[PDB]
Amino acid sequence: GRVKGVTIVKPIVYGNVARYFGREEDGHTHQWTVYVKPYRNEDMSAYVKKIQFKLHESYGNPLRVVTKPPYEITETGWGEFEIIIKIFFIDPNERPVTLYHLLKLFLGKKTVVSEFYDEMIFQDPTA
Amino acid sequence: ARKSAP
Repeated sequence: GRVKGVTIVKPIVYGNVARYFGREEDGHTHQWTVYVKPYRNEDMSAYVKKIQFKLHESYGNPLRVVTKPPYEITETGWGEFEIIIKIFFIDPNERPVTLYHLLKLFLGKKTVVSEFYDEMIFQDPTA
Repeated sequence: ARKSAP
């Protein structure tokens, strides 16, 4: 399935925020949120069906799925690992997009933001 | 896979 029409570029931003010292219950050191958003705000539900965040196996249930904005997963942990972000489209002939993001957690400052720009190339109907 | 603390 491959389109026969106009091409659409929708820029996006993906990555995580994390805040430190946040332990007795479970030894965890950080809260973090991993996310995908549009570069400029828009209702990304117009074309995104759902976004999967595949976590490290140390998480119970490493497969996380979000279907409505904001496309984010918040968690606590002790470690950095690579997260696979897979974006699925409403249109069944627009193939999914797979992103990879190294979760960053960590000396005086408490918060970290690791954020990348990308672009989804959809193809639109040729109205 | 790899997951590493500070």
